[PDB]
Amino acid sequence: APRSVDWREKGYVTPVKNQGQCGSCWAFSATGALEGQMFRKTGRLISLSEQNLVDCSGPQGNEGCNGGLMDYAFQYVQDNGGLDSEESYPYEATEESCKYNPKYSVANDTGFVDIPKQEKALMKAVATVGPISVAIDAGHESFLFYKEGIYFEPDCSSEDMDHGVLVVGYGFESTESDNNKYWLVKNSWGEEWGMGGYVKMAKDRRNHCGIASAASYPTV
Ligand SMILES: *[C@@](O)(C(=O)NCc1ccccc1)[C@H](C[C@@H]1CCCNC1=O)NC(=O)[C@H](CC1CCCCC1)NC(=O)c1cc2ccccc2o1
Repeated sequence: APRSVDWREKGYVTPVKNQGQCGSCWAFSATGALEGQMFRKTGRLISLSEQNLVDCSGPQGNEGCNGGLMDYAFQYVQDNGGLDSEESYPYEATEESCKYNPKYSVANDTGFVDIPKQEKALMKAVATVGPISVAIDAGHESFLFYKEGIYFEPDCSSEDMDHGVLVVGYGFESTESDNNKYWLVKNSWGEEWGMGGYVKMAKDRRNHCGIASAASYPTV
């Protein structure tokens, strides 16, 4: 597997969106990964509707703006057999009745794959499959002030994550070796947060913040 991977420069990731005041991080993570997979198959890069997920994934278990899984989002997409585009079903940052329109479905999936709970499997997945949906412990206020560099929270749980995000690749900082590796992760808090809306999470630090513990990607 290569030493550095970035899928943005290959056309798998869309611009960084802002999720506002609504607990839909799982939505954006799931979409992002599914956009990557749809690009891997068709070659087209279309922005997918998060509001479709927020409103219409009840039966699968998600709670709209009160949290939800990405596996449940993928299951909803498979059972509903489609997903509307962002432009057709825009994101309004509030739960509503389902307004799904099969005439505007631009993506499909056939199920999900859960990655084992070690970082090696995560790396292999990001290298071979593409952008991956993962979860991290971001409850601490230090994560709120991230700007640049590798992020390391000493009091980061490897087992209790509260935030869903999208790993788009990985690399190193070419300074003195060891504790120089990082996961490239796309947050959904806007472009003004961090590195244009991105973050560098600790990599090969024994599953820092559980980034490799709730990893999955949809099948297409
Ligand atoms: C996520 O971080 C988000 O969408 N926004 C951050 C945020 C939090 C609070 C206000 C504004 C913005 C959410 C955050 C939760 C939702 C809001 C309430 N408090 C939260 O912490 N994170 C999630 O939804 C996580 C995502 C990960 C968690 C670990 C691995 C799986 C996915 N999921 C849940 O919180 C969740 C999922 C389910 C499913 C069934 C029942 C309950 C439930 O809760």
